[PDB]
Amino acid sequence: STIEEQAKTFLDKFNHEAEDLFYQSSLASWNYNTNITEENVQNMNNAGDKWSAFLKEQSTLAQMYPLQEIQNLTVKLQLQALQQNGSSVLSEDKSKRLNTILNTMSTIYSTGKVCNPDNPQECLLLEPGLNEIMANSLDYNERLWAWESWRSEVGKQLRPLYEEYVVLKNEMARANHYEDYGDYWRGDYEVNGVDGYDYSRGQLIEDVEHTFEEIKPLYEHLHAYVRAKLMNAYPSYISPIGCLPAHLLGDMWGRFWTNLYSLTVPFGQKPNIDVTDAMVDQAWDAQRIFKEAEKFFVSVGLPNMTQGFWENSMLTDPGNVQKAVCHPTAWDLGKGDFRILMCTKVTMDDFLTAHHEMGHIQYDMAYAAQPFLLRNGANEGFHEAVGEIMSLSAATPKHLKSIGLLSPDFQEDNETEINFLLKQALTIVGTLPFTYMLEKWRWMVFKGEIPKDQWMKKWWEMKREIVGVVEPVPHDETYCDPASLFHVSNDYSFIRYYTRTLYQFQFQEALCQAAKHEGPLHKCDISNSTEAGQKLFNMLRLGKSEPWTLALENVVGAKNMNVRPLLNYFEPLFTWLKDQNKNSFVGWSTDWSPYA
Amino acid sequence: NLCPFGVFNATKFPSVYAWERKKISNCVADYSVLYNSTFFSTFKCYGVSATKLNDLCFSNVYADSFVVKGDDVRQIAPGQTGVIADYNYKLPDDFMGCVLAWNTRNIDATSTGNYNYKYRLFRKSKLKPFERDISTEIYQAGNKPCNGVAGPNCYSPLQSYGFRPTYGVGHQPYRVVVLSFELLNAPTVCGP
Ligand SMILES: *[C@@H]1O[C@H](CO)[C@@H](O[C@@H]2O[C@H](CO)[C@@H](O[C@@H]3O[C@H](CO)[C@@H](O)[C@H](O)[C@@H]3O)[C@H](O)[C@H]2NC(C)=O)[C@H](O)[C@H]1NC(C)=O
Ligand SMILES: *[C@@H]1O[C@H](CO)[C@@H](O[C@@H]2O[C@H](CO)[C@@H](O[C@@H]3O[C@H](CO)[C@@H](O)[C@H](O)[C@@H]3O)[C@H](O)[C@H]2NC(C)=O)[C@H](O)[C@H]1NC(C)=O
Ligand SMILES: *[C@@H]1O[C@H](CO)[C@@H](O[C@@H]2O[C@H](CO)[C@@H](O)[C@H](O)[C@H]2NC(C)=O)[C@H](O)[C@H]1NC(C)=O
Ligand SMILES: *[C@@H]1O[C@H](CO)[C@@H](O)[C@H](O)[C@H]1NC(C)=O
Ligand SMILES: *[C@@H]1O[C@H](CO)[C@@H](O)[C@H](O)[C@H]1NC(C)=O
Ligand SMILES: *[C@@H]1O[C@H](CO)[C@@H](O)[C@H](O)[C@H]1NC(C)=O
Ligand SMILES: [Cl-]
Ligand SMILES: [Zn+2]
Repeated sequence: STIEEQAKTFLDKFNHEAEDLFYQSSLASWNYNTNITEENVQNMNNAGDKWSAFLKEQSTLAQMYPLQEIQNLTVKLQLQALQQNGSSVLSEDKSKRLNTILNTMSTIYSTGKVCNPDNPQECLLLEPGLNEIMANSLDYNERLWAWESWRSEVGKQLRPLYEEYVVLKNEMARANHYEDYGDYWRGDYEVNGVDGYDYSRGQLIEDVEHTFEEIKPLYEHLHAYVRAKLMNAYPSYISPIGCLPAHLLGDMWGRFWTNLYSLTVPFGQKPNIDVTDAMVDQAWDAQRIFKEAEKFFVSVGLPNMTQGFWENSMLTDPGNVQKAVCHPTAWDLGKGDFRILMCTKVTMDDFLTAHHEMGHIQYDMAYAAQPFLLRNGANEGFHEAVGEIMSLSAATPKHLKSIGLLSPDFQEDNETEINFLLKQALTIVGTLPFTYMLEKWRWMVFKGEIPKDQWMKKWWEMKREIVGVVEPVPHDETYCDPASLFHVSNDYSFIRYYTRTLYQFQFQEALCQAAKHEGPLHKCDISNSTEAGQKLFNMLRLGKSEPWTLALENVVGAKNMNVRPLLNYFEPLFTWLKDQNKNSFVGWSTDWSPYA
Repeated sequence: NLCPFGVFNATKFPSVYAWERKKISNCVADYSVLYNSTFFSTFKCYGVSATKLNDLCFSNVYADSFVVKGDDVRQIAPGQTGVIADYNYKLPDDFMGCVLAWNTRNIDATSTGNYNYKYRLFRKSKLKPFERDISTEIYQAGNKPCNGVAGPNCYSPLQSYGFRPTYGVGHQPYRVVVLSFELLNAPTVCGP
């Protein structure tokens, strides 16, 4: 038998052996996230440790096949994934310490609380206490306190751990034939083997930086306008030419500027497309929200949700008698099991998020026929893009009116559509410089370009230069403000959110053209469009068997990401911004700081 | 004498790799219990009509029964090339009969995981039509011998379904009954 023949029957034995163990590990972790007890927290580890022990057993058993001797790329793809020595290439004491600091960082972040010095008996953690302050408070000193306390209390606790977290994770990547841990993360976009579609780990840095400069005209003009509106909310606090204080951006880090809409709305006189009270007047529950989302995907040619989905999903908080993890998630346990975990309230944000999570399941349902190692998105940014194009079509006023949430007499002027685009810009385009600057800092730290004596110094130098944001109080090298964000202290890559933001508009522009939509790209609804549904379904069923260069090309016709569809979405808003910023300074000074 | 179709209402069905066959000799057949019943998930016939079968005569009838996965029921048909058809239960291209299947998740799937129902994942050469293999010899996938021990390129040929009630419909246990109709030269199952 050929080495390829021996590897195919090995993967056949693995896929059937792995699918059963993965299901027990996934269902055990479901019973914990929906029923946090002591039996279920140990069953999650018992079923989780057995999966990891089985995976390492299959790691070395897969390494007995020389990767160059295999010609079938589908089996060659699965072998390289199994032969990844991963974090087990470290010695036991290094791997046990790495797993400890990864758990300790995830602990003091989720359980870290700061106490009000004015009211010491009222202490609050990030969610929902500190996040509510950064989202709604209009007091400069109150926002300054919550912003600094989170980075001085739990941020400093993460500083010595993150230093050991970098050196241990770097040794893991350099042992697996990578440059640094950043090079290890960029391997998710790497394509090697397909002629005409190859893609290197350095091509990611080149492609995101070349496309980021094409976004600067739109972000700088929004930054100038938001600065002008923020000056009216915090007078004598923001220089008309300087950067924005980090604690006045709408959340703990300024990742999204959505909460700045109350201060930056172009025409607050117009009626607010907030259908939260409208959903209540129709006596909606969480079932009604998800049953309506189910109706959406069926109208475009996709099937209903599985019978087990409506039986096993947790669409409401099971009360205070049984506490669960209320983070909205879409579960793909395998073996035909598809669930959604979401403590849905009767609001509009949970309505749109229900379409995002159900989009993930439609993606999970499509590639279910693929082998086990190929049941995933094309890259890390494909799932998030597929989920957003669902809420994009479900957020247009014509779609919201046709459902019954908005009155059928809503006049879609050039003022209500510019208020809508401004709200979309605060979220979609506001996070692009925040995401790149974060990953660029993490890329340099792993490459050693940013030494420990200027970890935080180079961090805030890039905040001023790249993002146009200045710290309200100076931070020395004791802080670890990047680790004060969830994805940084929990060992999650962040460039996935940059790529998914560009992907979702390439996807949206392609489907809306097939949906026979005529108006602006921001007014498109792909509902009732089976033409766009089958066009997208050709992508989700592909999974990871084909490279992302092909999967993206299969739907939009491009081997790489493109910033043009994103600029077309906000083009009517871009011209309105340039009209406002004629008597305002466009750009920021990297030397202004709210102190001396 | 009435034919003993009440194979269907048997308590335990065999695994697909070790399916069982019952010969149905001289008896009057009760086909009407089948075509007036939406109890099955498939009920697909080949070579003979579902209603014209009442007034027909065959030499004898053979009832093959086993249990297969939901997504594997499609392989119980003439001209299928799946894992079940090639390595567990093969139907001839000239098959004349009816395949029947009904969902049995509540009785064949437990929360702990019912692993009794097994199937053959590896086998040298496909099965002849209506052939059956029960050998549990360690399948040798490489070129070095397996000495009755498992390891690299030496896998156990039998794999078991992990039938559980929370699986999707495509992975729930379905009991299958493959009724085949034989015609040779001699006269025994009628209903004119
Ligand atoms: C690389 O290996 C994979 C896996 O062995 C190959 O995919 C397999 O290709 C065969 C055809 O050569 C498929 O067989 C077909 O199965 C369907 C089942 O419904 C049947 O109806 C057809 O009559 C045919 O027998 C097989 O399904 C398919 N496997 C998967 C998982 O899709 C692939 O072709 C190999 N690459 C190259 C270039 O040969
Ligand atoms: C294409 O998508 C649109 C977007 O929802 C669908 O429009 C809505 O369709 C429903 C039922 O298909 C309509 O409900 C009906 O409302 C009338 C109101 O007078 C009521 O009398 C009926 O008993 C029924 O409840 C809904 O009104 C309609 N939306 C609007 C704004 O008219 C449309 O059905 C889709 N096209 C298809 C599925 O072919
Ligand atoms: C919450 O988790 C527990 C186990 O951690 C679930 O099971 C209970 O387990 C105990 C211990 O054997 C039994 O005595 C109980 O009868 C089980 N059921 C209940 C309702 O207590 C429990 O079912 C989980 N809760 C829910 C709502 O699923
Ligand atoms: C994994 O590590 C082992 C030793 O730790 C080594 O022998 C093997 O070649 C490595 N495999 C890969 C694919 O790097
Ligand atoms: C989805 O389920 C509803 C339930 O009433 C049914 O009417 C509809 O036909 C189903 N559609 C599909 C595609 O399964
Ligand atoms: C099996 O029993 C049920 C009721 O117990 C009956 O309706 C059905 O006809 C029986 N099947 C056969 C083949 O006799
Ligand atoms: Cl920060
Ligand atoms: Zn998501």
